[PDB]
Amino acid sequence: RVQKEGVLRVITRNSPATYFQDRNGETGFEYELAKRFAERLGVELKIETADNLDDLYAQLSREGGPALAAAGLTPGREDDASVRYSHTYLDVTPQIIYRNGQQRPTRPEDLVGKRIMVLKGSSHAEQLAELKKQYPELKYEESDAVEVVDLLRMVDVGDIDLTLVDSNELAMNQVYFPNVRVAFDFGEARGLAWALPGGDDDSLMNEVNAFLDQAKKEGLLQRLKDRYYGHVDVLGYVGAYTFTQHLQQRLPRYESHFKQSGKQKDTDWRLLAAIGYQESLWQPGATSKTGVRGLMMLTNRTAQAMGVSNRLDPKQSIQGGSKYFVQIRSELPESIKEPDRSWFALAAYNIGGAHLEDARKMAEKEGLNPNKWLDVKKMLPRLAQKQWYAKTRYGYARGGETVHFVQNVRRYYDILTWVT
Repeated sequence: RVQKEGVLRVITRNSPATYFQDRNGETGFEYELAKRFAERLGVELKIETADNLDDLYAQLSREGGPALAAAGLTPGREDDASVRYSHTYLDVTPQIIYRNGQQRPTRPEDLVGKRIMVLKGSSHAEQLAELKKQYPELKYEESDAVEVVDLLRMVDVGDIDLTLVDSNELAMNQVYFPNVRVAFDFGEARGLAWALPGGDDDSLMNEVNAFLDQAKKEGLLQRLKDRYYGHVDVLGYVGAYTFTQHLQQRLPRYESHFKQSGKQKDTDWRLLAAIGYQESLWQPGATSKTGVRGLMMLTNRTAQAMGVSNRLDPKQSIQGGSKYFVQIRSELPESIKEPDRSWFALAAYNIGGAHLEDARKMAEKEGLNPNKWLDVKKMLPRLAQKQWYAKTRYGYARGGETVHFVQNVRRYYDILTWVT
């Protein structure tokens, strides 16, 4: 149904480990992997999102359902003839997670008597079900309305005692949940794999395993792993002493560019400089595994849109990035007034106008003022909680990092203004 039709249907979940929207559009480990596969087949990729894992598999099991599921799945139900799995493309280990400073369980038996929650329909729920056969007084909860990020949050704040998640999910999310710790590894290391329908037409799964084998030997899987695991997102605030050191050493080299851009766009050059600092620490050669480059950290698409032929040129980067900011600011709803308007533009610069509008709609529904940054800033963190983001048009986003981004830039801006 793919080439003769031209379209590969892939079902996944909306989560930071698989598939989500950022300011540049669709992104995520599974998205990119599936995107590369689609290209290899020379067809168009179309992502479908399941509301939950039972739903994902149920769609995959339907006659005429999606071609495959790319969703951080573990091979399970080895008799469920309705579903077959590919070769593995990422090794993970399931881990019991607890809150730092609380009592650490060390053996499966220690899970008895604790509040545990896992995703409904997950292989981790099945691990607990199996364990419950050996220890019938084991109790655990499963939900369709939470994602792994929510489970880690619940441990972090103590709403639950424990959860059980794959090591890759912890690796990606650990920095955002300072209190959570691995209690112990629960199960042997296993490979993640794509799921395809049963179970007669071997054609697609031949393609899939050939693709995955090549992706490995060719290093794509490693580069995907590096890009999505270990990255910082938004640089943390550097503090007074480091900022002055760069004020001293770096800013004078680019100061004339910021001012000229400020003049041409009739905007405060120090706000432009503050963005540049948050993005690259004023390093015109800065690069990322995420595809951004240069002083203002532009994508190729945005660079091309802004008339930038060389993202590594400080003057072009500053001019293009500044034009992009002012354009975003100019395009905001007229009801948002300065100075809030500039703060919203900073938010959109980082998270994209789509997620920001979701946050404004959520603020309005909450009874808050969608034209006040102080109010909308309170909504952004909710975009990382499935109960809230599943209700939005564009779904999941690490909204709290956008809050940090804006706060950092405003602090640098304030300091630059003071040192004049």
